[PDB]
Amino acid sequence: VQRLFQVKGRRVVRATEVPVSWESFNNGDCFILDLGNNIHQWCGSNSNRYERLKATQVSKGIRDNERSGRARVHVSEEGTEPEAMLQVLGPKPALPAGTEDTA
Repeated sequence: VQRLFQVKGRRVVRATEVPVSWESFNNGDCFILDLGNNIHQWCGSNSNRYERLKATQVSKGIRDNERSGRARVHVSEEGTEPEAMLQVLGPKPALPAGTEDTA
């Protein structure tokens, strides 16, 4: 499996599937790169607490509800991306700031 979710919001946080590419990322939200047996929860330096919380819920939700607990969740952030993420997405470009969330 190879899926990528954008976890964005303030008033209401939503997790939505986006193209599996670094071009979907930004430094203002959280992202979940689902690789099947491994799930990568990445949060931008400017992400908010609501997004980080929802990112944990979605990552653990995939792990427990979709994989029956047979997956490992890896938490990272800007600068600490694991090579497993880079092996799938390629080298990381400079990321845009991200769009302000709806308050």
